[PDB]
Amino acid sequence: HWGYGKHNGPEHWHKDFPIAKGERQSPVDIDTHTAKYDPSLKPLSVSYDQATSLRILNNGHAFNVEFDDSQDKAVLKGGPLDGTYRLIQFHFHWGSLDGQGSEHTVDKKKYAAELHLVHWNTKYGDFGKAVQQPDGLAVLGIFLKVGSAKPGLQKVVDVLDSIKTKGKSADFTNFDPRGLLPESLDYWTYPGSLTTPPLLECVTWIVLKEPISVSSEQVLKFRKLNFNGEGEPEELMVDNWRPAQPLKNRQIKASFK
Ligand SMILES: NS(=O)(=O)/N=C1\NCc2ccccc2N1
Ligand SMILES: [Zn+2]
Repeated sequence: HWGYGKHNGPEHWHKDFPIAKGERQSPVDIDTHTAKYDPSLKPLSVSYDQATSLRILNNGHAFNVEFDDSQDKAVLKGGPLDGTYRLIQFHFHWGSLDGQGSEHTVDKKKYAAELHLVHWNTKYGDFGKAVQQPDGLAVLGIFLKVGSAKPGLQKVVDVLDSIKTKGKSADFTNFDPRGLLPESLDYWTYPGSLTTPPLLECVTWIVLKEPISVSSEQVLKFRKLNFNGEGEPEELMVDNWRPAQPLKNRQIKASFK
């Protein structure tokens, strides 16, 4: 099955998922000089005050923090979006070394990690129906650089020891995702895809310009997770990122001058 190794990684995915070579694949390099300010773009509305986290899961590719998405509890609106998108989960991609790990790049620069907050368009009723639609999903992407610790990340870091291997999960209620955001909501946006199989072309990407800083100790704990299941040979969960894909017939828009 698919993964991030030499024998099952991003260069192999197209054999099972031919859309891997499609017209709106993600991630992409964000060329900051070619991206154009769009004054028609609205401010992003990130409404996470009533978010209800459920659980954290090691799925063998990353770890996901899952949320209750049965009502409009944590939603994303505005910006390039029409209507309302409900938060279903977040996860990260990260590297084996601080100089790599992000999926999007900015003028070819790679960050140490990238946070993805995944949301689905409520007009389609459920996530499964949303991923059959060209405007089904909105993913808020946030870069991580290594510097001072991010206090709102520490609760995530301190539970990772309990989900070391694939298939393990733990209760993760009462987590506030507002603690993962930077100060500014300035962003770039473009139409793209899921960055993991099945690579579906359903996503409005919203990538924040301002990174968050996390400490070396925080990102080191990410790197102690395992891709494998319990009792199997240990393979550290590192370098779980897809590289930038061809931009093709797309334009990246900026919310800021
Ligand atoms: N890295 S990503 O673009 O959020 N990719 C994702 N997100 C959410 C998801 C749910 C189910 C199956 C695959 C994926 N892939
Ligand atoms: Zn992701």
